[PDB]
Amino acid sequence: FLTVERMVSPIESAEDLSKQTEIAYGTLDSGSTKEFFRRSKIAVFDKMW
Amino acid sequence: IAIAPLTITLVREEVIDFSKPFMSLGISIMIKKPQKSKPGVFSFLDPLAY
Amino acid sequence: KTVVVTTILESPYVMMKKNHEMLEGNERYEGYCVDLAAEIAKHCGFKYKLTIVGDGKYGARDADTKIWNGMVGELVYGKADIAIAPLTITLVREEVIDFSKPFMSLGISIMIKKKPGVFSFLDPLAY
Amino acid sequence: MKVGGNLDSKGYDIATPKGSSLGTPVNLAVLKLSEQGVLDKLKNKWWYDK
Amino acid sequence: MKVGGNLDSKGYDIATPKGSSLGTPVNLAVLKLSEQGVLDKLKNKWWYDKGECTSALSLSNVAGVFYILVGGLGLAMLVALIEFCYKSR
Repeated sequence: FLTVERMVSPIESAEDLSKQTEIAYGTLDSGSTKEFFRRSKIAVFDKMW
Repeated sequence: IAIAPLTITLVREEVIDFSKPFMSLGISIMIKKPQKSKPGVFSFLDPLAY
Repeated sequence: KTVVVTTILESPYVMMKKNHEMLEGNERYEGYCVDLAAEIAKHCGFKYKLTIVGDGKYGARDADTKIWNGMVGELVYGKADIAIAPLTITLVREEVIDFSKPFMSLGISIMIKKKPGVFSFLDPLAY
Repeated sequence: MKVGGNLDSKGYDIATPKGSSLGTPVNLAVLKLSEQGVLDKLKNKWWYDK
Repeated sequence: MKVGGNLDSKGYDIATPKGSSLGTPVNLAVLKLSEQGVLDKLKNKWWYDKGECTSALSLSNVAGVFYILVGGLGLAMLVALIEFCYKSR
């Protein structure tokens, strides 16, 4: 229990959020952020989209 | 021209012309993703070998 | 007319027999490509003579002089009638000669290298 | 999940009618695409990325 | 050991001169050979047939303490017999 509790690391960056799946993440239905996510070429943002 | 996952066979080569294969594949095995099995009755002896 | 089969020496593809010196002809060679060529010759009913490429190179264009080397060069310049060897199918070779349907599929792969002490129970604490 | 390697070897290719002028250009285009690495990009996009 | 999958896809093919009568039937021959399965037979025959080839704690991890225990037992026996012989004499 204690080792697992120590091992967990809070998400402090984009790819930590992206590779992980337990905690969801969202964006506005219609906005510049959604366009950026759609028309992106970097791998991390691609799999996020 | 036929652009689709068409398998290259001897008969098809006999009738039509095939380019070099753009993607290779074979026969493989799909099994259900393994799950945590129920521990055995005498599973407390597991840390030490018999 | 007998067909010259031009080959590059490479294991398992072709090898030198242990008794290659006393033997003569295609029996001097044994390998993957010789068996493949035997099957092809049986299918097409022609006699073939095995010959190893002189320079022992797979083949690559030299942009300064534009002369093919290796088995591709042997085929282009008429020294060979058919090549049965581990020759990769690429663009440069494709535009100059005819490649059959690939008989052996391959790719880049990773190769890795694959007993505690008697008094190993003392490791957790320093000496 | 997929377990083990491939039992046999097969490939998917682009088909062209017998005695046509598109066979050789399509063939060399397929090899140029494979050597360039676009095909692996497409496979990764349509299988893993998406 | 080879580990993982092939990163890309290539192949080995029979090469013949441009515009040769030997191309079409050698291609038919290699395809027929692959479909007949003899090609896989050749692959297995010279790659494998002529080839030349846990979580729980094991006893080897604790063999040293067993050796120490047996040595201590033997030393205790030796001491006991020494004392017995000395007292008897």
